[PDB]
Amino acid sequence: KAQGRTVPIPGVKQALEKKEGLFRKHMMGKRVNYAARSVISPDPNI
Amino acid sequence: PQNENARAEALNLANTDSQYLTPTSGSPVRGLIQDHISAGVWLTSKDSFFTREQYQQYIYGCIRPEDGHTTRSKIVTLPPTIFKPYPLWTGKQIITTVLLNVTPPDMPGINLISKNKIKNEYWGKGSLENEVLFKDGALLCGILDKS
Amino acid sequence: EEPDREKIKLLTQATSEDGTSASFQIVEEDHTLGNALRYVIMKNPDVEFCGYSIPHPSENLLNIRIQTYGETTAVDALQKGLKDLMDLCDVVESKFTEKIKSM
Amino acid sequence: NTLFDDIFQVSEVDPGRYNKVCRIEAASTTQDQCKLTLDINVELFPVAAQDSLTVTIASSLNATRSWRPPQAGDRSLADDYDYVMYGTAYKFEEVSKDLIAVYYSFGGLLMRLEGNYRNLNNLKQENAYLLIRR
Repeated sequence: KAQGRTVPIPGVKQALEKKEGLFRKHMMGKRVNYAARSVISPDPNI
Repeated sequence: PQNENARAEALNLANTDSQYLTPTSGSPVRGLIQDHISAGVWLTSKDSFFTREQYQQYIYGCIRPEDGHTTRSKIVTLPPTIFKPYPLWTGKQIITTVLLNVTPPDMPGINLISKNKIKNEYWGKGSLENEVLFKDGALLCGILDKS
Repeated sequence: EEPDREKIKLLTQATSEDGTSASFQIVEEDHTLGNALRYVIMKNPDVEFCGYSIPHPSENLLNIRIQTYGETTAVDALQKGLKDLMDLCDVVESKFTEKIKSM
Repeated sequence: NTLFDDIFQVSEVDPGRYNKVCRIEAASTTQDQCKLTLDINVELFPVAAQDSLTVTIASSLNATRSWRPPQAGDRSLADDYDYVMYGTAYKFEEVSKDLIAVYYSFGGLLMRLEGNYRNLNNLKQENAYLLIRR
C-alpha cells in the first residue's frame, strides 16, 4: 500500500503472512523440544 | 511427551494396538508382510512334523513368560498328534499352543470357519486345506495365508 | 576372590512359586552355548519343557527356560545340564587325542 | 475303553504333493456300507494299496493330568498296535436313512468314517485315540 522505491521492507501485515503465515507456521504448527529424527530400519525381534 | 496425562493418551488412545482397524472402512491395517506369510504356508502344511525337542523350542522361541507373553505363568503344551512309533507334533499344533498360552484361561477357545488364498487342488486329491478351521482355539484344518 | 553376579540371573518375574519352572538370563552368550545347553537339559527324564530364546541380536542376552516334573528344581536341571556338557566335551577331547595317536 | 474296531481293505494311497503324508481310501471287510478316508504319516507307518489295516478308535489307554514321554515299565493300549494318533471329533454328518458319517482331525490329518450302528458309541469328544495294526 506504499509507493515504489528505486524488494521493499516487509510491513507488519507481511510479517503475519510471510509465507503460510504466523498462524500456520508458528501457532497451528510448531518446532518442538524432546524429539528426534532418524532413518527407519526393519526389525522382527521387537 | 513430558507428562503423565500425555503418557496415558499415547498408551491408551493413540497407541498402535488401538489402531488395528482404520476408521475409513473398519478393516485391518496391521499384519505380517512377506517372509512370515511364506513361512506360515510351510509351517502349517500337513507335511510339517516336529519332535518334542523341536516343538518345545518353537514355543519358547516366540513365547517368553519373563517378557509377559504368557497368561498361565507356565508354558502349557498339547499332547503329540502321533504317539506310536515316534512321538511327533504337527505344524498346526504349534499355532494351537501359541493361542493356548496368549489367550486368557478364563475364556473359551476361538471358533472360526474361514478360507485360504491357496485352492485345495494345489494340496492334492481330497484335501480340505483351503477351509481354515478353528474349534475351541485349535487349528484342525487349513494352512494360514496373508488372508 | 569375588564371584560375578551379572552373568547368570534368575528371572523371578517368571519363576514358579516352587520350584520346577524358571527362566534364566545369561549375558555375553547366544546359539553357541544356548542350543547345546537346551539339548543336554532335554535329555534329563525329569525335564518336562526346555528351550532357548534370544530376546534380540543387538542386546547380549540368552534366555533358557526349564520346566521340570516333581522332585527336581529348574536350578538343579540347569546345574546337571552344565555338569553333563563339561563331561560331554571331555569325551570329545579324549576321543580326538586317541585318534591323533591312532593315525 | 474302545469305541470302534474293524479291519479295512486299502483301495488308494495318494501323496498329493506331500513327501510324508498320504490320503488312504479304505472299505470294511465285515460291513458293506462302511467306508474310510484317513491321512497317515507314510514316513513312519507306510501303507500300500490292497492292505489289511486294523483301525481302532479308543477313548483312552488301559484320570490323567498330562502326556509324559515313555519311562521303563509303562503299559498302554498302544503296545498292541503299530501306529497310534491322538485327535478330536469336529463334525457329525448324516447321509440318507440310518447312515451316519463322522469327521475326525489328528492335527490337520483328517479322517472321515461312514457307517450306521456307531451313532451311540462314537461321540464328539475332545479326546479320541486312533490305533492301527499290521
